[PDB]
Amino acid sequence: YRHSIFAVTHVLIPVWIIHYYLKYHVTAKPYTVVERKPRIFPGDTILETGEVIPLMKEFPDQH
Amino acid sequence: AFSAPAAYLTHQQKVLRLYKRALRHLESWCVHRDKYRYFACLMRARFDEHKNEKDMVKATQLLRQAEEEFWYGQHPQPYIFPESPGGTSYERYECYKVPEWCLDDWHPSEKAMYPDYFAKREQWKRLRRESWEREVKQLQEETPPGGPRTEALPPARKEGDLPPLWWHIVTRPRERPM
Amino acid sequence: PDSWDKDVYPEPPRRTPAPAPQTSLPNPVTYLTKIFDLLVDRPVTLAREFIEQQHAKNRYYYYHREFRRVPDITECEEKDILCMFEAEMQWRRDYKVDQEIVNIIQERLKACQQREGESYRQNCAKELEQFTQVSKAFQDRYSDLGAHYSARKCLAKQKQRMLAERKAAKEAAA
Amino acid sequence: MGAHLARRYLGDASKEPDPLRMPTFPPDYGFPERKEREMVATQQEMNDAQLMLQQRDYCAHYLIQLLKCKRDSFPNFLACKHEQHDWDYCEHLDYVKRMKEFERERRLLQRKKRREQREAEMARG
Amino acid sequence: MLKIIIPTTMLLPMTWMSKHNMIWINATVHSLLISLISLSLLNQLGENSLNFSLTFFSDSLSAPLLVLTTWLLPLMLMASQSHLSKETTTRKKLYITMLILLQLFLIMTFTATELILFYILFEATLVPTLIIITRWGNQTERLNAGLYFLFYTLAGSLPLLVALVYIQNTTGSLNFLIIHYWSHPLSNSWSNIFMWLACIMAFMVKMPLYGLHLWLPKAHVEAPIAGSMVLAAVLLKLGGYGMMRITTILNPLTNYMAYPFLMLSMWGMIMTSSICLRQTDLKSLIAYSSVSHMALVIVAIMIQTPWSFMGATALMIAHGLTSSMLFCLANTNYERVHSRTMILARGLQTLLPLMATWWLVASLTNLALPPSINLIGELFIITASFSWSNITIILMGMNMMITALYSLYMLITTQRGKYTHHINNIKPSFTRENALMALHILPLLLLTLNPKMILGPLY
Amino acid sequence: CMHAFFKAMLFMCSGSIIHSLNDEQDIRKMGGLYKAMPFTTTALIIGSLALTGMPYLTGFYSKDLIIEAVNMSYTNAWALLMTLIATSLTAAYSTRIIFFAFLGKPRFPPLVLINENNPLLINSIKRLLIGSIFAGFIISNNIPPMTVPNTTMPLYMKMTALIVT
Amino acid sequence: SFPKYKPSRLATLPATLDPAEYDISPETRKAQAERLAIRSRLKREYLLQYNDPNRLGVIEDPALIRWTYARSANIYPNFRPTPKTSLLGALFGIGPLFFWYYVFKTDRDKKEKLIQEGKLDQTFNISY
Amino acid sequence: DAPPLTLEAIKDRVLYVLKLYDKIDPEKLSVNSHFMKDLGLDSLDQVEIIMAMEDEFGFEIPDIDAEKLMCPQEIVDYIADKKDVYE
Amino acid sequence: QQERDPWYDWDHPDLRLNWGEPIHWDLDMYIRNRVDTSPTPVSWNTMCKHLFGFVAFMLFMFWVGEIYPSYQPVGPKQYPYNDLYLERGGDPTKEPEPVVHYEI
Amino acid sequence: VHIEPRYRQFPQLTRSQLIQAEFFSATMWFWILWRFWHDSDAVLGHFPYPDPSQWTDEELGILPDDE
Ligand SMILES: CCCCCCCCCCCCCCCCCC(=O)OC[C@H](COP(=O)([O-])OCC(O)COP(=O)([O-])OC[C@@H](COC(=O)CCCCCCCCCCCCCCCCC)OC(=O)CCCCCCCCCCCCCCCCC)OC(=O)CCCCCCCCCCCCCCCCC
Ligand SMILES: CCCCCCCC/C=C\CCCCCCCC(=O)O[C@H](COC(=O)CCCCCCC/C=C/CCCCCCCC)COP(=O)(O)OCCN
Ligand SMILES: CCCCCCCC/C=C\CCCCCCCC(=O)O[C@H](COC(=O)CCCCCCC/C=C/CCCCCCCC)COP(=O)(O)OCCN
Ligand SMILES: *P(=O)(O)OCC(C)(C)[C@H](O)C(=O)NCCC(=O)NCCSC(=O)CCCCCCCCCCCCC
Repeated sequence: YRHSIFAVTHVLIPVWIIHYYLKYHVTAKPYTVVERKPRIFPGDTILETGEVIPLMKEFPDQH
Repeated sequence: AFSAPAAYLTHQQKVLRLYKRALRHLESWCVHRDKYRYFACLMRARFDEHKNEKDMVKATQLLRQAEEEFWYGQHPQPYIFPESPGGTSYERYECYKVPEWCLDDWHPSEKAMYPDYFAKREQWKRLRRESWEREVKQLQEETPPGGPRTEALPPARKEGDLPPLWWHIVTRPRERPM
Repeated sequence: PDSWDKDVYPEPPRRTPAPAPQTSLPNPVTYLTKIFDLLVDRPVTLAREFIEQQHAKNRYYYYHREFRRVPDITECEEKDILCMFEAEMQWRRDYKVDQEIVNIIQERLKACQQREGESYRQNCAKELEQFTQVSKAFQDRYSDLGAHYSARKCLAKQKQRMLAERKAAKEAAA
Repeated sequence: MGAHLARRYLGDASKEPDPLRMPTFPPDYGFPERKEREMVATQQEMNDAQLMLQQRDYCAHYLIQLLKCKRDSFPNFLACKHEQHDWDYCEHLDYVKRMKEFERERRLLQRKKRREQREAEMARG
Repeated sequence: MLKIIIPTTMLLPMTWMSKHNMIWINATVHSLLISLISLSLLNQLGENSLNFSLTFFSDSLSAPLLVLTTWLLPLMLMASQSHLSKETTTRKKLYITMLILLQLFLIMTFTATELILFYILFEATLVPTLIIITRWGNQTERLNAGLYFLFYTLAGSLPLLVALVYIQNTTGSLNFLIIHYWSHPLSNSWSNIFMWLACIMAFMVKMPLYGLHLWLPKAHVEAPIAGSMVLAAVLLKLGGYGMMRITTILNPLTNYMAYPFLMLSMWGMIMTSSICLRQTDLKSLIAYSSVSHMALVIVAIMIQTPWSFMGATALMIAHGLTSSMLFCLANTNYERVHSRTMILARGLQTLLPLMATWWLVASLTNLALPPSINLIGELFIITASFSWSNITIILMGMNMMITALYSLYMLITTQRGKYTHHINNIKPSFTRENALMALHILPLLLLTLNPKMILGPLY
Repeated sequence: CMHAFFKAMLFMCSGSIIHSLNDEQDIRKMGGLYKAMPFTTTALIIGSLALTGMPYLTGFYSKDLIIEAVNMSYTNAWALLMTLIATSLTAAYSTRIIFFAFLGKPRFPPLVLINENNPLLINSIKRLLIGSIFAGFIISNNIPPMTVPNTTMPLYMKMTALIVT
Repeated sequence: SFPKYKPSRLATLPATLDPAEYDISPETRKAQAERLAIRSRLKREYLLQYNDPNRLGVIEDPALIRWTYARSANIYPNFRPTPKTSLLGALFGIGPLFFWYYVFKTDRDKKEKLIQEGKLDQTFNISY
Repeated sequence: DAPPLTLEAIKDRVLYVLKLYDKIDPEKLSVNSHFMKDLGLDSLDQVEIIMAMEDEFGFEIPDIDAEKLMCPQEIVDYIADKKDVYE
Repeated sequence: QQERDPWYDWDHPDLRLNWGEPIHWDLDMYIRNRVDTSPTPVSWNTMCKHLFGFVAFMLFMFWVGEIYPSYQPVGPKQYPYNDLYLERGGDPTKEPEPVVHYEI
Repeated sequence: VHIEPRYRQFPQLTRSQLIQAEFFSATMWFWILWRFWHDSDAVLGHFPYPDPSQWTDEELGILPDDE
């Protein structure tokens, strides 16, 4: 019970406040949260436009 | 610490202080107990060799040469007890030492939290106040006209008195106060 | 989001690859994302819906102040204090707007560096040249006016620049 | 560390190669027909994969394959042993090619020394 | 400005008409109310100043100084009522009258729109200060300290009066707005050099410049606590405000004439910090720290860039608050043991814990600890100096190291170690003293929260 | 990261020894603690092995790669030599701590107050002890490859760190 | 024999190595006795005041008063302009100022010469 | 943390050390015996005895004080006073 | 004060001073928190010589190792597209001088 | 658990601490052996080091000296 009251207060209330602050106030202005763009590899499926990034050419494989 | 120093150190006192310091530094060099016992016995052999010496000029020269040898061969990092002046635990509990005069500035509610302690403290304060005149009179009766020639203090010569200048010695803070 | 202008603050389209798992092991990141959406995102979204409902009942508007142009220090006569005052105030407002334009371009540059990541040296060449041009023009305008800058001092600086450029052009055409 | 350092410093620095100036002989000098190295990964592919600039060498395709493998099998961080070995082997081959370049430079330098000594002796005689 | 000026002139009759035991209460409460009213001046503009009338105007440089003055008056009342318990009612009212008169003169000084009215008020501040020092100081040396303070200031400021009337005859006006809009370059000539010297030397003496600073330790050590608080927090800032204002008409001659003053300021900053390292008196240590910080402000004004002026404003406000707090702490210690020697009272952390906390916070702000406004101002001055030249960083770094050294030396000496055994009258800290320290320190951290309010007009 | 793990554990074991011997910090007065204090003994041994670069503990995955990169780079010759000598001296002073604190006969005062059976101490050291064994492997295998490895090198140069240790 | 120890100002001579410690005169003993008597007299005075049950406050230390007075207020009355004092004052108060003046003047002259010649990298230098 | 000292414990430990001294006969050793007046030791023996006590109790006795402890009871009283032992 | 006796019953134990005794002019810098002049096991001149010699020898050997670097018997590392001309910020309009790496 | 102080004797130990210390020493040694059994390339290397002396002048593109 002690750690249940501790966990809701100390973890739950701050995470609620911070997620509300970030989703609706911080990220309501340009360039406040900038994410590094995800890595794209050959033979990939771009979800935004349903695109297909082609595979690489045949390797000069050894053994 | 507890004892008043004299005007000078005698030759015997110097020799004994050198003996103790040399044994401590030898122990610092000889970490193990058996090796320390062996070399400590050899060191005492040297001291006993020069123990009987009538020529005090020769004795003083021997002491001087021994001091030079010790300074050359001393341990750069001798062992120090933790509570000793060079030690790691030296003066650690000085910030926890508070005086009883600091105690008597308490608020009445604070003092009410300890009713029995402060009754005994009032008894001690009365005992201190009832003896000060006898203490100062005893001090001024026994001093030479020139003044105190040493830092030693006399005891109480009577059956109802207390040793003069005793309050702070008796009521000094405990070694582990808090 | 309609909060800001996408032309002023551009961002490239976000290409997020689709997941292509190759293991039977469950994804702890996916499980924890589901837990986060259940425990945090839903309560905060409900709270914001309540607050936004309360806001829409008390809708009111604020406006952007519009300043009309006034004659500048070049047109002001010497020691004509009123025209000088109006021109100085206008120059101060324009100085503020130019400072904010430089701030916008710098924000573009920083965001592009972070967004491109490990290939920023090549992918942020467009933003670097734009910042270079804007900063060079801003520096040439307001570079060394001092603590007590004024429209008269900036006019003297520009007249000096124009004289130097005219002299250089004459020497080149010689 | 190595014997090449001893040869260059306590010996004939003129015959030993200089790492900061190598190569000093034309790449076709002694090679009748020499083929250029092949690059599999393209500039756009490396740029998309966000390879570090020092990782965009001629082995970058195996690195891209390793990154793709590690992303897909995330919870199992021991499932890309083959891709790791392929990248490591490509790096090994690149390194031995660098070693071959160094050795070619060394023996070309000493051949030049021998040829100039022969010319000097012929001129003297 | 009349809504702030008239309530002070009404503090006067209220002080003289209140009962004998309500003087401190009335003065403190209504000083706090006037401070609250003066807080409305911080709503400044980005283009120009607040031109209230023909006589008074306010700016981003004047407004924080007025707020600091009005806030400092009630704190001085609290410290004064600490040390003036046994005085007669008439003399208590005279002391409060001197404090109120000083505040009124300072308000009109910061808001005066003419250089001549500014001169009259900024010279009028001398009389209440001199009376306070030489009458309610404790030691014998208050008389000599008052003489030094008075004659240094007047020798500095009389050529300023001559220069001001000369400039009025030459240009037709001493209004700050007109001299700003109608300013002309100052040609390199001996006459212009001596005009520049007259103005700048007046304010350099008031600052003080290193070498013209002895009056400062003399007066700040020997003044009563309210005198010390107002001398360091506000009266030193008349020099900075005047130098910032009057350098409008001194260009481009300031580019060539600033070398001796910059050299004096940088080297004397080093020298006064080093002096602080080896001071046997606590009040003298705080006074020399004040000298070092004002040397930094002089450097900022002389290099005269938009980044240096903002740092100068921030450092002036921060130093006012910090030095006033340090003087109050030292005064509490003095009221315990009746001596200013630094090594006499030790172990004050184990005798008075909360005062040890106040000492720690004041000394942490005295050295530039981020993100405090002390550091903000010092860093802006350092950056502007770096753009001026690249060895100013060497001198500035040395000064920062020595500042940290002597601040922590003062803290460790007074608070740490073991208590003096025979000092058995260290009574627990009063609520009044604790509240005084809190009222000093909380506004500083709030100013850290909102820093654009003290960065001056160049922001 | 790896040094954080094992150095924190080493300091905690040192503190346990200090506390059990009445605030004594001198290895000349420690002794017999190998059997006197089992858990702190094993924890300190594991930490000192991890510090010196035992082939598969948390210090191997960083120190060994650092030494390999230093040997295989266009570096200062004196810097390389000093680095290798420092690795040897690291092994040396770790040996000194173990030898003078845990092996041999006791040298502490006769009132034996040794007691390391507190769950708080044991659990804290246990948590920092698991990390000093396995955290290097986990972290090394989960981070992306941010540098090109030194795949090819002479065998003696490969084994330089172990030999000097 | 053993290497000798050379005392410095920052590493003084130990008492056990001082040659005068082993050459003691009968006047040395009485000097020591007189010093101990002075210390005992001072200690008795301090201890009486210290243990006084009725004393409240600070036991004023005349030695401390004299030290603080000699350190500040007694310096100028006992100052005379001598060749040594004048030279040390001129050096320590004038040499640094002109040294720094020369350094900064030369640096700024070089900077302004580069600015005028138009070959100083001033790009992105917006804040001044 | 550590158990407090007692007068009996201090006495036991000092007499234990003295009985482990070879130059002292354990049969005729008592808590009031004088090291030189009735045990026949000398100054160097007393120095070694004091050093043994220092090692036993883990603290140092300064030379000014140690030169006066000529009795096991005197040593006990000194150590109790220094350690604030009253029982 | 560090050289002063620690086992004596000073009136100010931390400062190691007695009440009424004369105070050294430079007590402010000779406190135990400040400059220490206590004797050392090794003579000050020997300390200076050893320290200066060690640091000067290390500086000289770092310079020597700089002019005699240690490296591996390999050629320069090769990078694909004109030594990654565009990746390192090269101008797309201008044409780089080609860099060609051949097999071996 | 309360551990009584000992005087001049070996301190009282606990079965729990003995078994825990033994288990963790054994865990470390098992881990070292298990990692060496599988990943022995990390210690002994994985690819052979070429000997430059064995490379022919024909494959290194070095012409005969006379030519
Ligand atoms: C209005 C309030 C004041 C404002 C002042 C502003 C400037 C005005 C200047 C002229 C002021 C008028 C003249 C006053 C003379 C007073 C003399 C006197 O006896 O004073 C004590 C007297 C009471 O004491 P007492 O019973 O006579 O006993 C005297 C014994 O000596 C008691 O025995 P003791 O031994 O205890 O007393 C000894 C004491 C006795 O000594 C005194 O009382 C002497 C006081 C100073 C002498 C007068 C100087 C006049 C010259 C101008 C400068 C004045 C500034 C200070 C003004 C102080 C005013 C009291 O002397 C000392 O302690 C020596 C101190 C030496 C240093 C300080 C003295 C010099 C200060 C001035 C120099 C600084 C000037 C700076 C420059 C700027 C100037 C503006 O005080 C008063 O009567 C108060 C006067 C004001 C009453 C209120 C009037 C207004 C009523 C309400 C109006 C509401 C308006 C409508 C509002 C809207 C809503 C309805
Ligand atoms: C959110 C803000 C709202 C706050 C409103 C505050 C309004 C005032 C409330 C606080 C006033 C405190 C006292 C309130 C009523 C008095 C209670 C009482 O009876 O006690 C009196 C309290 O007496 C006092 O201490 C005097 C203080 C009360 C008067 C001072 C407050 C007047 C302030 C006026 C404010 C208007 C200012 C607005 C203009 C701004 C000017 C710049 C008796 O005490 P003593 O006289 O000291 O006893 C000795 C007698 N033998
Ligand atoms: C590297 C640091 C240099 C610092 C700045 C450089 C200045 C030169 C160094 C100091 C020279 C003198 C400066 C002022 C010092 C005053 C000298 C002094 O204190 O003693 C005076 C002596 O001065 C005089 O009275 C006569 C004036 C001139 C004598 C001293 C200056 C001589 C300097 C020599 C010139 C340089 C020699 C060149 C050698 C080659 C250098 C490249 C009094 O003598 P005493 O009674 O014994 O008091 C001292 C107590 N121990
Ligand atoms: P008790 O009162 O019986 O003591 C007897 C004494 C010694 C006081 C005699 O009565 C006495 O005075 N005898 C004549 C004086 C005398 O003893 N002189 C010689 C004393 S010094 C001596 O010769 C011994 C020196 C040898 C040891 C030197 C120590 C240096 C080694 C230090 C090494 C530290 C690290 C290992």
